[PDB]
Amino acid sequence: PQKFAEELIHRLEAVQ
Amino acid sequence: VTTVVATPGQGPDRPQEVSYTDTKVIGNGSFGVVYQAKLCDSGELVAIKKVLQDKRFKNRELQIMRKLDHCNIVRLRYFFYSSKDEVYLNLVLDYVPETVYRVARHYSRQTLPVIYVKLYMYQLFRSLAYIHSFGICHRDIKPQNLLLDPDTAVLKLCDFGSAKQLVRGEPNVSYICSRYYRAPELIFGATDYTSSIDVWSAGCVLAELLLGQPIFPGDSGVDQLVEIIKVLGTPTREQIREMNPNYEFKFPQIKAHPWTKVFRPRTPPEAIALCSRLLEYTPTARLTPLEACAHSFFDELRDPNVKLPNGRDTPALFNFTTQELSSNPPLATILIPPHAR
Ligand SMILES: CC[C@]1(c2cccc(-c3c(F)cncc3OC)c2)C2=C(Nc3n[nH]cc31)[C@H](F)C(C)(C)C[C@H]2O
Repeated sequence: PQKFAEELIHRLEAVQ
Repeated sequence: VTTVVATPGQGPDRPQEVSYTDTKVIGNGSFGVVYQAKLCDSGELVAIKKVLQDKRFKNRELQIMRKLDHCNIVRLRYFFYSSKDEVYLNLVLDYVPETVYRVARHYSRQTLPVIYVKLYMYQLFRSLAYIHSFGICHRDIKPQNLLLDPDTAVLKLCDFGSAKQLVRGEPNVSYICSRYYRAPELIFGATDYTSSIDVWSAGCVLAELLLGQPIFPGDSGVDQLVEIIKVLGTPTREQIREMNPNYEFKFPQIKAHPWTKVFRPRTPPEAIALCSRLLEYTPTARLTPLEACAHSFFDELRDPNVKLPNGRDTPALFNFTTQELSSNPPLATILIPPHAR
């Protein structure tokens, strides 16, 4: 659960 | 000529000799083999799915298909067993010349006329309402599994090889569905999901038919959610809790793209309204399939003087059964127009 969230946060900032 | 002892899909176990010929491999994969063939006594083309079957238990796909009889689900005509020394189950299915995937691909090279978007989606929700009434979740809703008869505009759902009767308390695998059509709670790793994942997938199909291309074309698991977020915005903490409560983290706040700006400039407002009520983050907030059938996007289908572009009458659209209506019987007030009574 913790590994998925880290990558998701990362990919969202590239589009934010 | 190949002759086997085959059991009809419906009725009691009454095996009989069935002969078929002209067998050609159409598809291959981990599931098994899919053949096309012709029945000799009738000349009708059929499809045969061949899977390895263990003798110690019943095939889950077979037992599901044997309880299904609906105009918008591909019919199991027969099943028989065949073969070093392994025993294979063969599912004999009705042959439909076309799929939604192929038809949409042509337009992906312009847009499908919305009369057909109404027609195809309406029948898909009917098939989903029917199977969901048994507790059965298809779990692989995507255009490739939507058979089309171009002459009659009849749609048929097929490939029940991922299907399962979801029972509360028994967890299920989260890595299901094709990626473009996977519900966000599955991407979050939820194992207690419901049949509403099929409604999400059906929402993706509807949006794809309106857009001319998949709406969430993710390249991976995480990227699939990123594509969803770039359209719907970041899900709220309450929406995340509904999908999977085990994400207390804080994610970047991405603004939702305006729904009317997502689709083409003349997309009907009823179509955009239906999409937004299917592609909801909170699984319990999505429309049920029966509610989807009664949406105003399908009102033109209930018109007595509705005209199809092929010059034929519409297929069976209002022959609802008690089983199909069981989730919400009063919706028949809308679903069955006065001229169908
Ligand atoms: C013969 C299978 C098709 C089909 C399409 C999609 C999925 C399945 C399928 C299934 F039905 C059961 N299990 C697993 C499956 O996955 C492969 C079967 C078939 C023709 N039409 C059909 N009539 N009946 C079943 C089918 C179409 F015309 C083609 C030739 C263009 C594409 C071709 O695949």
